[PDB]
Amino acid sequence: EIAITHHVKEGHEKADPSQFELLKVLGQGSFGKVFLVKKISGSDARQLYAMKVLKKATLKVRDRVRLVEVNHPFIVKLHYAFQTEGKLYLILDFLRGGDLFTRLSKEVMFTEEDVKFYLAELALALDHLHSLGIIYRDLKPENILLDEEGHIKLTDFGLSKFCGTVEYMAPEVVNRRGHTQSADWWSFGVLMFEMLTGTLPFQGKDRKETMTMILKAKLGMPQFLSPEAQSLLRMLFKRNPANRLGAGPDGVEEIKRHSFFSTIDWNKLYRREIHPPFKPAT
Amino acid sequence: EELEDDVFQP
Ligand SMILES: C[C@@H]1O[C@@H](Oc2c(-c3ccc(O)c(O)c3)oc3cc(O)cc(O)c3c2=O)[C@H](O)[C@H](O)[C@H]1O
Repeated sequence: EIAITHHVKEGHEKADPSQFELLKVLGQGSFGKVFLVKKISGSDARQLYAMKVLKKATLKVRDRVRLVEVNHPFIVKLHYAFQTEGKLYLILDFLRGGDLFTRLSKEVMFTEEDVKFYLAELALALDHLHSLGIIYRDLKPENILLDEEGHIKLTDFGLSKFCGTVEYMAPEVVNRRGHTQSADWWSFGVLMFEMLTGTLPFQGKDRKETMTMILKAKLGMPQFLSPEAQSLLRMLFKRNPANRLGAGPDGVEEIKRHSFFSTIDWNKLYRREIHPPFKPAT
Repeated sequence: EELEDDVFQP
C-alpha cells in the first residue's frame, strides 16, 4: 500500500468531502483519476485543488517542528487529507501536465548539467520545507514530480510503500537514535548518486544489509563524475551530521556555494528563468 | 554513531 505522511501546519483544521465541490475529473496520466475541486469554506474557499481518492493508503499526520503562506516554485503541497468512508482523500495543488521524475530517469539519462538543474531546484524546495518546519527523513525520487514546463515539483508530503525507504535514509535516521534536518541533505546526496550514476549508493538484498551499508560501507567514488560532483558527494555523504554539508546555520547556503552549483544563478532559478533541460509534452 | 564519517574511500 501507499503511505502518505502529511506535514500539517499548526492550527490547520481538518476538511470534509462536502466542503469541496467537483468541477472536472481528468486523467493526468501517471497521476491517474484526478478530481478538480474548489473549496466552499475557510481561507482557501474558492481555490481550485486537485483531489485524489485512494483506497489503500495510510495517513500519518506529522506536525512541523517550527506567519506568511507562499507558493514555492518547486514544491507541490498537500493542503488537506481526510479518511472518510474507508477511502483516503488527498487535497493537493493542481499540477497541470505534471509527470513523475522517475519516468524521465528511466527514459533519458541526465548530464551533470541536467542533474545540477534538478538538484538545484530540489535544494531550494527542501530548504523551503525545512524553513517551514518539515524534516523529510526519507526524501526519495518518488517524492519528486515535474510540472508542465519541466521544473521540479517536490511533494511537501511523505510517500512510501515509520515506513520509509531505507536506501535514502541517513545513518542517524537508520540508527533510530535521533535526527535533524541535516538527515535530509544526506538523502539529497543519495539522489545525486542515483541521478548521476543510475544506481543507488547503498543497496543490499535485504533491509538489514542495506542498513548496514549506510552505517558501515566504504564507497568507491564513481570517477566519471566531475571533480565538483565528487566533492559534493564526499561532503554530503558524511555519517556524522555535524560534519555534513548543510548542517550548519546557513543550511542550504553551504550547498548552494559548492563548486558543483557554481553555474547556477539561484535567483534566476527561483524566478523560473532558467529553462529546464527537458520540456514535457505540450 | 562511532562510524566512519567519510563514506567514499580516500
Ligand atoms: C498519491 C498519488 O496520487 C496520484 O499521483 C499524484 C502525485 C504523485 C506524487 C508522487 C508520486 O511518486 C506519484 O507516483 C504520484 O502527486 C500529485 C501532486 C499534486 O500536487 C496533485 C496531484 O493530483 C498528484 C497526483 O495525482 C497517483 O494516483 C499516485 O499513484 C498516487 O501515489
